[PDB]
Amino acid sequence: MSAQSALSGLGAKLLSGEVEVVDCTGVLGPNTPILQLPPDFAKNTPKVEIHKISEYDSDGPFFAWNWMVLGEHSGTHFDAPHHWITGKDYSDGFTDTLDVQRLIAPVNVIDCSKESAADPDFLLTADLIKAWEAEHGEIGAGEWVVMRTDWDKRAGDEAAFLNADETGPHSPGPTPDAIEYLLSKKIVGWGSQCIGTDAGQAGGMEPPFPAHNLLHRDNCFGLASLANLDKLPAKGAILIAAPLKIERGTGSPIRALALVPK
Amino acid sequence: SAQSALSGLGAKLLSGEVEVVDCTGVLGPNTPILQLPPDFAKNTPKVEIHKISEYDSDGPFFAWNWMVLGEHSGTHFDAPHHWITGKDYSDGFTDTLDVQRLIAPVNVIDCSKESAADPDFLLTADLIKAWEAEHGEIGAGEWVVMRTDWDKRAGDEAAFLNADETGPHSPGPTPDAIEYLLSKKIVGWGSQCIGTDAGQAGGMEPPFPAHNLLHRDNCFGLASLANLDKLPAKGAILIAAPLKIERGTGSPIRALALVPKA
Ligand SMILES: O=C(O)C(=O)c1ccccc1S
Ligand SMILES: O=C(O)C(=O)c1ccccc1S
Ligand SMILES: [Ca+2]
Ligand SMILES: [Ca+2]
Ligand SMILES: [Ca+2]
Ligand SMILES: [Ca+2]
Ligand SMILES: [Ca+2]
Ligand SMILES: [Ca+2]
Ligand SMILES: [Mn+2]
Ligand SMILES: [Mn+2]
Repeated sequence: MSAQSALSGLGAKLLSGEVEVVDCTGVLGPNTPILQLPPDFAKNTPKVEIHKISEYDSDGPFFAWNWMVLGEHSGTHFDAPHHWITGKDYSDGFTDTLDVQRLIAPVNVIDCSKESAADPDFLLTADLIKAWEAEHGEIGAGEWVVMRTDWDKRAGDEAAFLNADETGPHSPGPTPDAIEYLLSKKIVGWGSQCIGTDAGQAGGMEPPFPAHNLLHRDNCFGLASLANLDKLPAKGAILIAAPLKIERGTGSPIRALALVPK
Repeated sequence: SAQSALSGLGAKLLSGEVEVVDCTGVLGPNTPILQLPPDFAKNTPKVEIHKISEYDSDGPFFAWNWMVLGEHSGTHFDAPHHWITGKDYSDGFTDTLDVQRLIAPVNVIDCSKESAADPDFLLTADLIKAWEAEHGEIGAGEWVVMRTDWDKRAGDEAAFLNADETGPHSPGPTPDAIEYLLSKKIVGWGSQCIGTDAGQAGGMEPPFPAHNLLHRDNCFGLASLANLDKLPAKGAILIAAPLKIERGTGSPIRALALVPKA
C-alpha cells in the first residue's frame, strides 16, 4: 500500500505482462496528417519531413540517423496553455515550464465511436458526459478525459482524416458546455483522436474552438491525434502524455502511452 | 490484480504520493549537440525553433512554432538501428520497437564525485558489481543510468562536450561494463553526457562499446539525461519513450521518473 510497493509492483507486472503498455501514438512522418487552416486566416504549420544524415555509408560509416522539419503541433501531440491566447500569461504554460506531475494520470475514455461513424460532426455534450459518469463513475480532479472516436482508422489518408468538404472540416468534438463542465471537475486535460481537440466545425462555435479556448484559459492541456483508444477501458487506465521540453514550447509531438490491465 | 494495482498507482500519482521527476534538459538552440570530425562524418544539426504565429496577423488566436530537430538532440533515445550492429532488427526503429519495454525500474549509479575528479572516468564491470553488493543486483529489463551530474554543464556547450586536442573528455562505460550489464538482460543504458559512450571511446576495443554492444543486443541508449541527482539508487521507475518517427533511429524524449514518497 506504500508508494514503493506500488512502483515495485508496477515493475513486476510490466515484466509479466499483467500490466500492458498501449501505444497511443500514430506514426510520425511525411504522411502524418497535419492541420489545414484557411490561408487568409492564418499561416499553416509545416508538413513533417525526415532527412537522412547517414545510414552506414560515407557520410556516417558506423551509424544511421536523421533530422526533421517538425512543427510542435504534429501528429499525436500535446497542446500547452501558451498555445491559445487565453493561456498566454501563465508563466508555467509552456512545455518547458509546466508541472510534469500533471502529465501522468488516470484517463477517462469516452467511447463515441458509433456516434461519430453515424455523424462526423458528432458533438459530445455535458449531458452525455454526465450519463457516462452515471454508468462508469465520476470524472475526478487531475484526470485525463479523452474522446474515443476511432478517427485513427483514417490516419493513413490525410484527406480522409481532415474530412473536409465545401463548408470545412467535419470531425467530432466537444461542445463548449461539455468542456466547461469537465473543467468544473478540475481535469488536467482533454484528448482527441482527430486533428485537434475541437470539432472540425468549431471555427463557427461560440467561442470559436472552445476546447482550445477554455482548456488553455484554465492552464489545462490538450491532446490530438491519439491512436488506439479502442485498446483502453472506459476507466482504470493511466495515460502518459508528455511533451518534449521545448524552450518556450506551445506544444509538442509526444509518445502517448497508456498502462492497462491484462 | 492488475486493475487494482493501476487504480492504486493512479491515486498516488494524482495525490503526489508518487512523484514524477523531470529527467529532461531544455530543448532549444542552446542545447548541446554532438560534434564529429567533418572528415569522418556529417554532423546532426543544431536545434532551431521558429515562430509560426503568436496571437498576431499570422495566427490571431494562437501561438505555435516549428523546429529543425535532429533525432539525436538533447535528452534523447537511441534505437538499435542507430548503430551498424543493430541494423538488421526489424523492430529496431522508433516506430517498430516494443513499447512494453520502455518503462522499467531504473538503477542509478552515482559516479558524480569520480567524474568531477576525472572527466575521463570509466565505469567498469567490477565497479558495477560493487554497486550491486551495496544496492542490490541489476535485473532483467531494467534501465541502468550513469549519474555524473554532467547536466550541470549543459549551459555551456563547450564545457559539456569538454574537448581538447585529443578529442572529447567525458565519462562513460568500459566494454566489459556494457557486456556485464547486457548479461543481466537490461533494456538499456543511459548517460548524462552527449552520448552513451565515454568521450574517449574511439580508442576502445571495440570503439564506442555502448553504441556497439547495446544495439547489437536490440537494446536502447539514452543521452543527455538530466537531474539524476534527484533519483534514488534503487526503487524508481524510468519512462523513456521515443517519438514514433517513421523508421526513426532515435528521438528526443521527455524522460520522466516515478519516485516514491511516504
Ligand atoms: O494544433 C492544434 O493545437 C490545433 O488544433 C489548432 C492549432 C492552431 C489553430 C487552430 C487549431 S484547432
Ligand atoms: O547516438 C548519438 O547521438 C551518439 O551518441 C553518436 C552519434 C553518432 C556518432 C557518434 C555518437 S557517440
Ligand atoms: Ca508536486
Ligand atoms: Ca449533417
Ligand atoms: Ca490500432
Ligand atoms: Ca551559457
Ligand atoms: Ca582517444
Ligand atoms: Ca538537479
Ligand atoms: Mn495542437
Ligand atoms: Mn544518440
